[PDB]
Amino acid sequence: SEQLLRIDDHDFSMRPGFGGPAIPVGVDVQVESLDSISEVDMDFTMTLYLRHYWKDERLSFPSTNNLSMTFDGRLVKKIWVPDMFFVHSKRSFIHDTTTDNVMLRVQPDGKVLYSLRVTVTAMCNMDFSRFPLDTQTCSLEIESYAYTEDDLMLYWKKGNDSLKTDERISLSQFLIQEFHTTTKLAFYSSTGWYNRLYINFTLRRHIFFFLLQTYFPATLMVMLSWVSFWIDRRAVPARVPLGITTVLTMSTIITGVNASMPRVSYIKAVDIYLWVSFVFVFLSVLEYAAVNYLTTVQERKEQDTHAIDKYSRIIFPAAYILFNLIYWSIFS
Amino acid sequence: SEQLLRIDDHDFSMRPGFGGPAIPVGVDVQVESLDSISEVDMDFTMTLYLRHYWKDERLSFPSTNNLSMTFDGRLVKKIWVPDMFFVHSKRSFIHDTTTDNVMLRVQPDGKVLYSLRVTVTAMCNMDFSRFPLDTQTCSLEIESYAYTEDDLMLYWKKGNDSLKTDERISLSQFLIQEFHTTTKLAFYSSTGWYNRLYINFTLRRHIFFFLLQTYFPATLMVMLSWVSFWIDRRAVPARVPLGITTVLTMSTIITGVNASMPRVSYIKAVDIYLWVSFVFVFLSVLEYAAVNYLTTVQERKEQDTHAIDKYSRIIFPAAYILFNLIYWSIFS
Amino acid sequence: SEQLLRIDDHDFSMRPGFGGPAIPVGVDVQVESLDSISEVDMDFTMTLYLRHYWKDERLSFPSTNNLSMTFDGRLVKKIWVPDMFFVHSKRSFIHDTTTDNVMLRVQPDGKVLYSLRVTVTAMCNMDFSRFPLDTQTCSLEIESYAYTEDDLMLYWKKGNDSLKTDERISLSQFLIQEFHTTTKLAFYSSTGWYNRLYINFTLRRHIFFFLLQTYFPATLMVMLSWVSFWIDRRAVPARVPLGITTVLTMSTIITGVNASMPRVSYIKAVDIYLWVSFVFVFLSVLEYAAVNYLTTVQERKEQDTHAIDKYSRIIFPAAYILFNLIYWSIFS
Amino acid sequence: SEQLLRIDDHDFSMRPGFGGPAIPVGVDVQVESLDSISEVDMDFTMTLYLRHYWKDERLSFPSTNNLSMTFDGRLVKKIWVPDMFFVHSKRSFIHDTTTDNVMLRVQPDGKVLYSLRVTVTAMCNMDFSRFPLDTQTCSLEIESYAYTEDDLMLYWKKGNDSLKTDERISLSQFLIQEFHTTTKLAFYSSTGWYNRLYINFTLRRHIFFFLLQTYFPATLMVMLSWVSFWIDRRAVPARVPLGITTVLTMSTIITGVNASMPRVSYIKAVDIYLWVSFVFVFLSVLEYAAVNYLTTVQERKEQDTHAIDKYSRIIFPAAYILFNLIYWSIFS
Amino acid sequence: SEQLLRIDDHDFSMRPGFGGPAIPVGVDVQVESLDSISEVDMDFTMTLYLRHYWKDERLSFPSTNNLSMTFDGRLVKKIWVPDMFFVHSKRSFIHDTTTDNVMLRVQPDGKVLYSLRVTVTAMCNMDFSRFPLDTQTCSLEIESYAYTEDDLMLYWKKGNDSLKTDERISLSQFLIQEFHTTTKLAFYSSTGWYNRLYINFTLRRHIFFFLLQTYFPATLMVMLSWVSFWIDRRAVPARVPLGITTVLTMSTIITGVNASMPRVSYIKAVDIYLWVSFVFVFLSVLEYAAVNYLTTVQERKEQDTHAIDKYSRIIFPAAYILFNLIYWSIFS
Ligand SMILES: CCCCCCCC
Ligand SMILES: CCCCCCCC
Ligand SMILES: CCCCCCCC
Ligand SMILES: CCCCCCCC
Ligand SMILES: CCCCCCCC
Ligand SMILES: CCCCCCCC
Ligand SMILES: CCCCCCCC
Ligand SMILES: CCCCCCCC
Ligand SMILES: CCCCCCCC
Ligand SMILES: CCCCCCCC
Ligand SMILES: CCCCCCCC
Ligand SMILES: CCCCCCCC
Ligand SMILES: CCCCCCCC
Ligand SMILES: CCCCCCCC
Ligand SMILES: CCCCCCCC
Ligand SMILES: CCCCCCCC
Ligand SMILES: CCCCCCCC
Ligand SMILES: CCCCCCCC
Ligand SMILES: CCCCCCCC
Ligand SMILES: CCCCCCCC
Ligand SMILES: NC[C@@H](O)CC(=O)O
Ligand SMILES: NC[C@@H](O)CC(=O)O
Ligand SMILES: NC[C@@H](O)CC(=O)O
Ligand SMILES: NC[C@@H](O)CC(=O)O
Ligand SMILES: NC[C@@H](O)CC(=O)O
Ligand SMILES: CCCCCC
Ligand SMILES: CCCCCC
Ligand SMILES: CCCCCC
Ligand SMILES: CCCCCC
Ligand SMILES: CCCCCC
Ligand SMILES: CCCCCC
Ligand SMILES: [Cl-]
Repeated sequence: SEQLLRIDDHDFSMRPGFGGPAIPVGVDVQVESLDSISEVDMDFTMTLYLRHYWKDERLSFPSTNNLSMTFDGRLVKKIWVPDMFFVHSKRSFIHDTTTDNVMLRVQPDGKVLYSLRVTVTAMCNMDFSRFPLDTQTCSLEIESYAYTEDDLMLYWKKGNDSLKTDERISLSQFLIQEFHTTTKLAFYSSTGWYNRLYINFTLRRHIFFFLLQTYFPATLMVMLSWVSFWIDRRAVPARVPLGITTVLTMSTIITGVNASMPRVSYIKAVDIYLWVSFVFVFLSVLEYAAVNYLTTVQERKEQDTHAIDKYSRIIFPAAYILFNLIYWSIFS
Repeated sequence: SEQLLRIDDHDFSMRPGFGGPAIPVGVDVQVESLDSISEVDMDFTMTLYLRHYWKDERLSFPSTNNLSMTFDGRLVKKIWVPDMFFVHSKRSFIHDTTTDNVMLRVQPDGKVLYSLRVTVTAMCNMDFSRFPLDTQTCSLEIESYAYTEDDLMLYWKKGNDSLKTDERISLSQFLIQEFHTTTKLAFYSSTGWYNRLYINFTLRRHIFFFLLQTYFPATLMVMLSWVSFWIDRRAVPARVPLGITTVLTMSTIITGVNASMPRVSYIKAVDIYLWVSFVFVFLSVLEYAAVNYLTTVQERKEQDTHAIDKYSRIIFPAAYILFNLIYWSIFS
Repeated sequence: SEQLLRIDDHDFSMRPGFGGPAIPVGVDVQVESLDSISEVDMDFTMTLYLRHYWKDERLSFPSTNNLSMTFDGRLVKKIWVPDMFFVHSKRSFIHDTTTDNVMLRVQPDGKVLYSLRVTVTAMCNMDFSRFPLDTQTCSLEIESYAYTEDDLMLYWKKGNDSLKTDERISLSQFLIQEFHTTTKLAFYSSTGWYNRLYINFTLRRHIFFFLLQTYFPATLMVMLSWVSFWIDRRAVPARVPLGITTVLTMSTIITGVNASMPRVSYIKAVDIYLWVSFVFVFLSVLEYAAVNYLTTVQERKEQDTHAIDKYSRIIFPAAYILFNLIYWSIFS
Repeated sequence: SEQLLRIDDHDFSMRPGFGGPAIPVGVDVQVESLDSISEVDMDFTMTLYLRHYWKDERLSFPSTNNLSMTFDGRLVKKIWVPDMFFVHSKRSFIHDTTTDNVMLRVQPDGKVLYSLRVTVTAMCNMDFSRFPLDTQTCSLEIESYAYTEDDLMLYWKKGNDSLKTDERISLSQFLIQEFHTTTKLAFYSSTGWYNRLYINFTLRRHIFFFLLQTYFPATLMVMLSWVSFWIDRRAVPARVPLGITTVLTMSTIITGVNASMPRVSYIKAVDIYLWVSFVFVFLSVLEYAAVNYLTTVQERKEQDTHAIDKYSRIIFPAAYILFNLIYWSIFS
Repeated sequence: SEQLLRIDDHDFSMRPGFGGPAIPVGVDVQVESLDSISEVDMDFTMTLYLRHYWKDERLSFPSTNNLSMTFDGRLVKKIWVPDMFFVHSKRSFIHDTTTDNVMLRVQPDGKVLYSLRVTVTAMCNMDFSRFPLDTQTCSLEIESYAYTEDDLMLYWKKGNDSLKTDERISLSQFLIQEFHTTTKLAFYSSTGWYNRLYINFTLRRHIFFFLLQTYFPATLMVMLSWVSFWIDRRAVPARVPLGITTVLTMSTIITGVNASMPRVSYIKAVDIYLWVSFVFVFLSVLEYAAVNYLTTVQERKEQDTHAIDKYSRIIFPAAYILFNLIYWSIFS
């Protein structure tokens, strides 16, 4: 094998066909798993198989079998091999247990297949201002490092059919949909033009979990705060603790929701809901102070429900309804 | 030794017997420990010994002893060795202190034994919708990377007896049961067919700890909320703070249970319990407002227990009982 | 190629032109992304491309094409290459998947271009005493390790135009502004003088998020504490729980704000706001004790609003206003 | 030196004396520090020096000095060296700054000394059911990887005197006592018999810190709940809030103790204490409801302390005392 | 250069002058930064430059220039170099981007200078029983690994002037003071005597931040608890909730201070303050129960301030004052 190929009779720092046109190289990918997601750092981790095809007649051998052979890794450092890399990546590695996950098959003609197994972490810019009703889209990019479109030609081996995805892929916090591929040509100011391949996909959440954990308790709190309009205004020590305890409860809920968020420092769509229900509960406590002050001054002036109570009984819910209509018209 | 074997007289990029049938290779495993589990990331970590057997007559030597020899590691890179790898793995390594944990024994015939010590992290899809009453099953998969069933034949060396497990294995959060092995043949669309080996096992939790930490306090809270049906309706400042303080207490408990969960964003079987006891406590606070409003309007109209109290005293517990029956009929 | 260049006919431990003047070396940078920031550890992480230019006539070759060639990495360890390093850095590495991200281009003259892809973590001293109204500025420094200004001359290749920045750069907690470059000469007491290059930039926060999360609820709490001046002093069991519950609420808010801060142990500008509103709420609770004690002793002496109430109704808000004026005059 | 020893005249893949009996190899250890402990993962980290002694007459040299020489590391890969490894370990490494921490001394006879500096993480099964009154014992195990008791003989160089421990060893959460060594022979089903060395030690906690942080406040809470037996039963709005506020306080304490525990999911000895004091506080709140209901029905029937109060004043503390006696008889 | 020095004509496994006396080697250090501190693990991280000087006439070359040359790294593995290491260290490394941060300068005589750039984590035993009023001192130790005082002599190159410290060094949680150096001779029982160098320094905190965050709110709580001595004893429903709410508030504060401490399990000087103010608040709640019981029994016996109130008004503060005097006499 090491003899079948005239390894010492050629020069492999030289791309196959240095001189005239660019070498065609064709790519095939199969995704094994998506491993983790960070919302704070804005990135994701994926593990896949990567395959390459090309022809190099320096590697042809005399056999009659019309069938391929096999090598692994050691030969990659003797021969010439392409040099793809992952664009917009934070870290990556190739697996090496119990030996290097690298495969090499060569036919009599010198046609070649070359394959690896890798894990990549790759950046994805996200926007959380519609949280928890956001949708995100991410991508993985592949490019040649050293050779430009005048020396190497990059393309998907079988067009739209060059991506395969494993059956058992899932996340404990997301739903994954819409895998597909595309291409684009890209330019560097000090080095030139290159071809680039993409893999795209889309993410969404489970909205009912967030509904019950956040929107439901605050609504029950705002509804608890309307009870005070139906209690006798003469019962001061039963109308005064109620409001302030309700404020305490709502502040506890809001604090509890703040101590578990992914810690991204700009205003999002649930913060608005929570702070508006805080303001409603606060107004309910101003109302009864108005009523008490007026009843007391009347008592002093002289020496039945109050108008403000029987008006609040109507006004407060209608305005909560009006707020909910507008809010869900804006975030749908 | 390096001379006993004609190392320079052979070609080891070539599998033993390249040409005709596939080489038989036989595997034996002993598990040392399970090291950690992640419920958020859905994976586990294990450490084991791995052993291989095969015959290669390029390694035979003239001795009369009918007994094996020993080598370590350096020789593995001179001779031909198989290339197994762990399927659906996130990371792994071989230990190297104070030197490489690799052993090699060869007999006069050329029969070989080869062994390593490794640690692997490996994915396991879990479903937590019955939490804390869930059960999970995981597995470790082993496969050849480079050679197909037409070049290498993979099997357990001794059938069901090829797995051994250490005596002192345990986790601080789980109970481990039912180790066993099996096999399956698997197919890749661009490379072909391979043999694969499995090791399976099962996990369970301690249910009484979760019972006391979560289900018990909420039940005592719902039972505390029924006390208010037996207090005099004329005692407004002693019936009004009770309910709202009880709501405060229950919200504190629920928040405390949310700040320690493994953070998996979909609805599970304990969330339902907690939110239904929240709704019961909320209804208890609506009840006394009904009673107060009615007594007040009667006082105004004119100028003994109330029916609603003596009806609630019966209705509320029966419905809590009915909820518990249905809930534990569904989750058993 | 390895032959075109007389590799074995020269000595590369020797800088080009050892002897007379210093070699000119010129630098070009393109920033890909800012990856993370730590406020506790005072540092940041960046990923970029780095490019070098120089001439070495040991690498010239006879060709007529007036056009460059290509190599990658392996050649870097055969020839002489500069040795820049990142000053005030905690950690860094060069990417190596699927092979080393290193490029090398040589023209017939022996002019050279050399480029890498790296990730660096680099220290930045920050001062948080104006938090959340702080502004920070950071920088990345580049220097030669081994050769002084008498052997190597470091400069930007194109002056102000030698820095390029990617379009899609962002952080989930900051706004980035004002990239520019400069230079400075620097001195080591036991080794001598060197040239150094800088890249500078500036950071700011989103102030409205911090406003709503911190300053707003405490203000509503201080305003809730003024309600007690308008309730009848004869209603002791409705004036005594109010203050103490309000204290409870404010302490809960402050504790909630302390359990999420970046944990830097010196006094900052929001702590002052929070503790002054604590002191206001505390004084409101001392006030009514004064009023109760005086009314009781008058009752005992003998056997209408009180002056202190109708004075507090004016004094407390004016002093809160006066505090806000001074505070926002100091932090603007 | 490299010449003094006839390196190229011998074969070092071959253990000294391959053939007849087993080589004696003798071990000496000095512990520098214990570095960290994990209670969740059940393991510890230690750093030490390790020393070996043996004789190999392939390394003898003609000198008259009767005194040893020195080498470092590079020679270890030319000659034959033993292959010990740490049994039941999760990770380890050898230090390499500013070069490899390896020492080698050889005398004229061929006697050898060989020493390293390493850090190891090693598993320790712990049982926390007596927490905070638990005691744990851990150990570090040392074994040959490749050679059995028929090829290598492992023993402590000086018996009980072969372990030394540094003066300045401590942990910020434990007290360390009782270092000693021992040996045992161990068996592998597919490879055979080996010798193994042990180092053992013991751990304990500071019990008074846990006492004040956990047992003290709950006791004061249970004692606060007995005050309600001495207040007038006619004071409903002063007897009804007291109990429920006390329940709130105790639930806050318990939640605070749950949010800081090492997160091991089975019932331990402090959980029992806390939940029994919860049940006592709950019964105190049922008591006064009984008393109120009875007084009210008597008032209705007709139209002085109550017996239940003056009985509870005696019964509740005695039963708390009886619980404490039994509890501290069981956990001592 | 590689020729100027007769590399192949000498033996470098042999220290310069093997035989007679010990080689003098002299050390110079410059500290770049202190990077982080762990109070739980008791250690710190530092980054510095390290320099060595010695003479070796195997490296002399014929030149007339009386001036030094330069090499980098590759030569270190051809020639003989010392072998210093950091004593009591947990981890360390040498920086290697964009190449190895190693410098080598040789003069015609064979005098040598050798320098590196490293980061070290190093243990420091701390005692927190005076927290937050503690002071700590730490050190970094440097020693030869392989050679004893009979083969190598270690000393500071310029005495007290051999340490330089960067201008821009700081921590976000500490103040750093008092850098200085010293030396000591040290002994190993199985290997012998060595020289060791030290760098020492001192740390302190910001005490006013801890004062306002911890001591201030508890004091205001103890002062709030004295208000109850001035309210009318006839106002039961206004004297009974006050104490218990105050207890709730103080327990919340203490829990909040426990959920952010560096988690070191022994009693410290702030714990005492907090638990004594807890006991004061608890006694204030026992007091009014005494007063109520006595007034009630007098009412029953028959059918103005109470003595206990007008005595407590004096006794409680004086004892708080007396506690503060003693406490701050003990911790100063
Ligand atoms: C499935 C639970 C839905 C809760 C909706 C609450 C809207 C305020
Ligand atoms: C919001 C509570 C209103 C209760 C009205 C009851 C009328 C029967
Ligand atoms: C960007 C608008 C924020 C509005 C916040 C309102 C809070 C009551
Ligand atoms: C928000 C309710 C206002 C009610 C005003 C009533 C004036 C008589
Ligand atoms: C062993 C404790 C069991 C608690 C059961 C509580 C069910 C509500
Ligand atoms: C998927 C059904 C959720 C029901 C939640 C009910 C909460 C009261
Ligand atoms: C859930 C209790 C309802 C009671 C209704 C009583 C109507 C008289
Ligand atoms: C957009 C919200 C602003 C809130 C300002 C609060 C100032 C106390
Ligand atoms: C701070 C509340 C004052 C209420 C006054 C109402 C006068 C109509
Ligand atoms: C450095 C001045 C701090 C002032 C704190 C005041 C808290 C009421
Ligand atoms: C801070 C308010 C003081 C009011 C004093 C009134 C004296 C009659
Ligand atoms: C040193 C404090 C001891 C506290 C004991 C409390 C027992 C309930
Ligand atoms: C538990 C409090 C009892 C108080 C009794 C006081 C008798 C003088
Ligand atoms: C294993 C016995 C647990 C008992 C728990 C009792 C809680 C009140
Ligand atoms: C739920 C408390 C009921 C109390 C009834 C007592 C009858 C003696
Ligand atoms: C636990 C106290 C029970 C008291 C019963 C009294 C019956 C008259
Ligand atoms: C600068 C604030 C000092 C606070 C001192 C509090 C002492 C109890
Ligand atoms: C601790 C509050 C005492 C108030 C006394 C007021 C005397 C005018
Ligand atoms: C070591 C003495 C501890 C004293 C604790 C006192 C708590 C009230
Ligand atoms: C701690 C205050 C004690 C007061 C005792 C008064 C006895 C008449
Ligand atoms: N294809 C990536 C190259 O352009 C790298 C660089 O920017 O120099
Ligand atoms: N056995 C694994 C191989 O099929 C790898 C690949 O997918 O190319
Ligand atoms: N340019 C950095 C050199 O001065 C390194 C050192 O301080 O020795
Ligand atoms: N001494 C350890 C060996 O037995 C390794 C193995 O289990 O193969
Ligand atoms: N100078 C350190 C040496 O003594 C290492 C050892 O303890 O063997
Ligand atoms: C917040 C409600 C105020 C009503 C004044 C009449
Ligand atoms: C929630 C109970 C309402 C009862 C109305 C009669
Ligand atoms: C804190 C207010 C005190 C007023 C005394 C007249
Ligand atoms: C929980 C105490 C009940 C007493 C009934 C007489
Ligand atoms: C009044 C009796 C009290 C008994 C306490 C043990
Ligand atoms: C705790 C104070 C008790 C006073 C008894 C007279
Ligand atoms: Cl009342």
